[PDB]
Amino acid sequence: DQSSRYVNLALKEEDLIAGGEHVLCAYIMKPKAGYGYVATAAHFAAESSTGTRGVDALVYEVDEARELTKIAYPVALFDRNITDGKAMIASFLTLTMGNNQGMGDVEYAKMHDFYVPEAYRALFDGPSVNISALWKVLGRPEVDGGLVVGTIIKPKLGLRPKPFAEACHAFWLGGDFIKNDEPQGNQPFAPLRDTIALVADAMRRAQDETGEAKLFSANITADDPFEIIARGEYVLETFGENASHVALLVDGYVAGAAAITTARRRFPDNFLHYHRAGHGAVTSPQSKRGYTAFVHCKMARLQGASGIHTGTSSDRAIAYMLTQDEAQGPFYRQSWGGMKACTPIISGGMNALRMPGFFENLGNANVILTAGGGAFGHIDGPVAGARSLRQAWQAWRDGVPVLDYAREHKELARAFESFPGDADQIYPGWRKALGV
Amino acid sequence: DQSSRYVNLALKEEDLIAGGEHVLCAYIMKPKAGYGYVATAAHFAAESSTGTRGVDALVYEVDEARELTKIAYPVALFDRNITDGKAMIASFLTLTMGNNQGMGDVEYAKMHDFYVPEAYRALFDGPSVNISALWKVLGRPEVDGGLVVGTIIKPKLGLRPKPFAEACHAFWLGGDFIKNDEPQGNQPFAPLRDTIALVADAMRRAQDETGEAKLFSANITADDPFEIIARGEYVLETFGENASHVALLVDGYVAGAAAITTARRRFPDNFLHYHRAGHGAVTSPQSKRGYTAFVHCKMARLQGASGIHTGDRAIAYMLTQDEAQGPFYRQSWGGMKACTPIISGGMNALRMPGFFENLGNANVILTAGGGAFGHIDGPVAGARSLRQAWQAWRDGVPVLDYAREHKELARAFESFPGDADQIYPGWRKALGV
Repeated sequence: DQSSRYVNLALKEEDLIAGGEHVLCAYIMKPKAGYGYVATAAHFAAESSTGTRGVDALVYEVDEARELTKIAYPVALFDRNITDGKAMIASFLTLTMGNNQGMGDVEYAKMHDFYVPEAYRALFDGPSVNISALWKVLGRPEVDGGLVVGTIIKPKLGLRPKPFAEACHAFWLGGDFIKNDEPQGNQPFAPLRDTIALVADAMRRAQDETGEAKLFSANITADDPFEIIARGEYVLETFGENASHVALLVDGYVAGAAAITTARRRFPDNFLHYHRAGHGAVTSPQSKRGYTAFVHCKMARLQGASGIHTGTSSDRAIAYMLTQDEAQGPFYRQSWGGMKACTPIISGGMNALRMPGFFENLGNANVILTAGGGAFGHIDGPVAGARSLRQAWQAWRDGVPVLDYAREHKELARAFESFPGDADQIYPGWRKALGV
Repeated sequence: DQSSRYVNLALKEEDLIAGGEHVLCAYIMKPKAGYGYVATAAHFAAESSTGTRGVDALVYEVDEARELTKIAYPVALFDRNITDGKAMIASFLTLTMGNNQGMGDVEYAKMHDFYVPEAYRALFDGPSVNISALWKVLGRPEVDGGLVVGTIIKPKLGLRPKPFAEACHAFWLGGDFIKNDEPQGNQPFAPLRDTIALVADAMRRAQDETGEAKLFSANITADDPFEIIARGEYVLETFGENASHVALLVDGYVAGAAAITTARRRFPDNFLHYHRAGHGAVTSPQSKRGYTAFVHCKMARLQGASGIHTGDRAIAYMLTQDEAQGPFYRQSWGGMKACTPIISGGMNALRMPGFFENLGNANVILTAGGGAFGHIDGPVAGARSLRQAWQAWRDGVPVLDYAREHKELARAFESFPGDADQIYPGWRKALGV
């Protein structure tokens, strides 16, 4: 209702930016069969702002062909806490992704990128701690501390307390970090209270036997915030001297933003592990509505997640936007004005042999790896498998040729052979160089 | 995964229900090119469980032509609170709907219905209060109290505190209930503390002038539960003697399950208005992923929403009856309180009766736009005509008969002639003008 009121196509995006009084959002939107693009874009602006410039959201650019709509949102539109003045993602979502996901003259609309000015950005919580908290526990440097080797305990559900704690103890003989699988909590056959006490003990045992610090990411997701807090408090107290070796895992997608903020504000000294479960329905690229993975992860940083699962366009782009002070998104360049980084958590698996190639492309190895147990395949076993990943990181870090590092490191050496086919392709003459 | 382990097509749904130890879910699932249907469903149950009532989720019925997969989840799989032993929707979502959806051999999966046995249903919060709390305030019978007439203040945002409170006052001369628009909260040009104080006073005035009780639904949505609580406490406090007349609006979609549970458990005596802003991203019927609006609303009753925007008579029945039929499962609610449907749109006085006739009752909250705003005499007249059309239907009096004695209603025909033409042919001569 105001394809003149809600549309100002002569505005310079640079102007908007420089101004610092508007949140900008870029969408991939298509108007229903028949309706005008600009009119519909007008309709989406109005509908996402004022019912019926200044407090009005404006369409500043459109690309009919590209199904591209960019809208400026005055920062005065966003809600903030009566308690402390701070911003809230709930509001950001309502305004730029709310009832506008339900219109009638619009076929689909998906947010691809957003820009938040200094004034607004500064009102967000941001990460309290990141991987540097973990580096510290590991006895690593707080700047470029490198790779954290982890896993997920499997089966997903089924293990009793003792069996679960023994599987933890066993991976900790080779690796650094273990996280509960999504669903693990207080099932009647594996009570959280019992399980956690046993996991804490398994942590002590692997620490004494290994001479190395170990880490656990404990699922505290619940519907009730007070339930989240009681889980967190039970976990930290139980872990005792090992309380700083504990990360708090919250599935922020299924429990939502309030679950995330509960852990963030109540346990700001522990890494807040933001797990993404079933955010598939929206972020998935076959989906034309909602927002992208990029957008999701960028939001996570402002929310205060310490790390978030990001996966093995470009995730590299996600990684940069999450960790750098100045990053380029698909549409907007963003400054973070000193907000702490949010650590990428990568999953899947690459043997020790491919690992190096990943770090090269990324440019750092400052990530948490939560690898399928397959990436831990090795003729000598999974302890050796996890060790080889660490050895591959160490070679890469030191700038030492891998073939040479292997000669003095059994598990990396032995790994070459575990995947002789991979070596061939990658390092021809390894055998030569090894004896084998 | 294991096509022989997680598959038990000899299991009878009837036995499953009677046993009372399995959550059942029905999905519209398509496997990617080249994978066998049973195989894929088996992998889907596996990745959703341990990746009968062992601990493994079992596929008990398949229909590849209809893309139908039904899985039985032992109740032992579901997380429950260490604090009080109650169930959590967060666990229901993760298990039957989390990860398990960004798969490989599976192209799309949408949950269409679920069955909760008694033992598990009993561990959910459920609604604390529903429309019967509003009826009590309005001086209506607590059983079939009928229609609650409201609106949304517009514009969506922009109005200063005083202007906002007066717009409220104005509508309250004709209608019963007003809700904040989803995004209205503590914007710098209309601070929540100032706005709410003015609205509470507009409520006192409207009430003194009309001799009728008025209701307000205030947005308490936030990321921080402690901010949610603070908003709620400030609102109840400020409404003073009118605290019972406030509904707490929470967008459980943008803020999630924990925002809803915060309000449910901290203010169990006030109507929890569950706004779905944004759900349309998943539940819409273009998305072949997530779950339907039916499922969304069904969960909302278990979580404890007092009312939910429903925008069918099937969702309406599932939300309000003690026993309802869903697309695949018949559910008993065991005395768990009804969750009231909140209807919106352009329902004018003329369409009201047909709608009541279909639904079979008028026990809803209508947040009316242009059913009210669209009346020739303005919104107050619009509001009154909606109330008149309900009274006529309630009483068993024909609306033309009623419209003859009630000017608002009569003037509603002139306001919506297409509707009149098409619903009450002969209306013109009848109202004679």
